[PDB]
Amino acid sequence: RYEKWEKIKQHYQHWSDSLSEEGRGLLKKLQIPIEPKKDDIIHSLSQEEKELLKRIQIDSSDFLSTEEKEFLKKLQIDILSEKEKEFLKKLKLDIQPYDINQRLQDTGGLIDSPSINLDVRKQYKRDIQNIDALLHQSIGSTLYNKIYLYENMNINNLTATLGADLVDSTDNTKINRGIFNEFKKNFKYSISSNYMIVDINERPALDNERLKWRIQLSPDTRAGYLENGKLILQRNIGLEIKDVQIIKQSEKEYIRIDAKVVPKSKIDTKIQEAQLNINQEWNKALGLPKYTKLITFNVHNRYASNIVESAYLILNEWKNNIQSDLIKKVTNYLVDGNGRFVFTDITLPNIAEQYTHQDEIYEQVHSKGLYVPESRSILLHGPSKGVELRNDSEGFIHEFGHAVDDYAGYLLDKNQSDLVTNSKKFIDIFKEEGSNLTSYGRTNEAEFFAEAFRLMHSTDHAERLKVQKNAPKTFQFINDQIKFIINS
Ligand SMILES: [Zn+2]
Repeated sequence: RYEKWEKIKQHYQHWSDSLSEEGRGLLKKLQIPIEPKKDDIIHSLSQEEKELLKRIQIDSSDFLSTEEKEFLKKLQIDILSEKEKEFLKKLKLDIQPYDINQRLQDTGGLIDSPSINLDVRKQYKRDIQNIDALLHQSIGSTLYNKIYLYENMNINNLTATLGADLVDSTDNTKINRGIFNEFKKNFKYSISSNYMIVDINERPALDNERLKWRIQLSPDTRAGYLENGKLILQRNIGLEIKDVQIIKQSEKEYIRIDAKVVPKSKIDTKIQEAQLNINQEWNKALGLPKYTKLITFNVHNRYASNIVESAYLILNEWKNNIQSDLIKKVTNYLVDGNGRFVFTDITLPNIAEQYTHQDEIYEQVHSKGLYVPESRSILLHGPSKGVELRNDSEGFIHEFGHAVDDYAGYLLDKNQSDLVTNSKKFIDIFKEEGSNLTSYGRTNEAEFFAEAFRLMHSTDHAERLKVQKNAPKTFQFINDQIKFIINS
């Protein structure tokens, strides 16, 4: 336990001793993000703004992250709501901690992405570059194969959908074995785009970490010793999943993920190869040009290979549950406008198909999926879970729902290009039936249309018919639009 710790510490002793006080300080900033002083913020608001705060329906919002909704309610006592909505969007940017590792993960390493304030984006960049320069020493071709490094990870870091049910509610010290097989089904490779911080000695799991990574470095892998038995690894490395098993540790159940370090490029190629292949296959199915670029894989993080394989099922479910003609027509419209199906594990404000059309950061959105009319693209973010969605496949259909809206209004006026949900016919339909479907459907016309579209294509046919009953005017309006599109 302490031998191999001592052997690593020595190997890195010259390196450690050589650390500037400024560099030693940087590695601390990295491990411990600089949270916002709760006081430092409230002393920025105006007297008018203070009012709107202490009395807004906070703990139950649309965009309010759990870490955000808590940190925020932590301030309402230092003293929905639609004009508090545009207020919140702005306030959400001024309270994010300064968390380098998070910045790398959100952006997939594309730190230049215009998704935060320029001067803060530059700070991150200065720090990330400094750390790269700090981490110059390989593990060396002697230690790499005689030691194991360990990481404990929360399952929700990799897929929030499948992590909600990875533990039996039956028995919470055992793992549901079905969800295991499809977690491990297509888990072949991984990508760290930030700095992995790993233990020299396997550490006992804490509250919600049921994944116990056991990792084997390569001779070239660059790393640095951190006090108390840890290593910090250079970012941008690839991991080949070598064995995913269920092990037992002190009469609870865990997942052993065995991984080897390999060049990020080896995986990037694999992803590139896959992205080619899936366009090949779906260009044929849609009768689009052999070489058309419709599907994009934007993949940079730890459940890499699954994002890829997931996209195949999502696209299969799309073809199974939606008339062939509706699909072919609408996709041809998206490609007519250089559109994209984008499957990704970086957050959505860091997807170019979104950020180049929304300059203001306070109006950039992250969530399970998105449609961007200005770039005619569907963005689907693998790792998270949308509220009220069974699987990632359903969320897609919701977004295609948005593109169906798009084509329908283009076809009303090729000149006055607009959304059908902005035609007064559907606007009126919404004020009646707008509250009869999903709770989220009540948000606005467009979303109501999308959710209705979604439900109207469930594999659960009870749900399909519940739309005809509770919102028959919405139902007919949609199927109309469909019939409309199929006729060129
Ligand atoms: Zn939507």
